[PDB]
Amino acid sequence: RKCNKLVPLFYKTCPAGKNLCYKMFMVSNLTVPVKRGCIDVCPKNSALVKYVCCNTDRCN
Repeated sequence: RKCNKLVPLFYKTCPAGKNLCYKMFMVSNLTVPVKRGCIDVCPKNSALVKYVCCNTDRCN
C-alpha cells in the first residue's frame, strides 16, 4: 500500500519493508501542513512535531 498524501498538495508511495505512514508537522510553528513519511510503529506524539500516523489508504 502507499500514502496518497504528505502535504496539502503532495503524495507518495512506500516499499514493502515499511509499515504505515505519518504526516510530520509542527506545533503552531508554521501553520499545520509540513511533510510526511513512512513508519514502522506509531506509539505517541511529541510537543515539537505533529506525528499524524495512520495505516489507511493514505498510509498503509
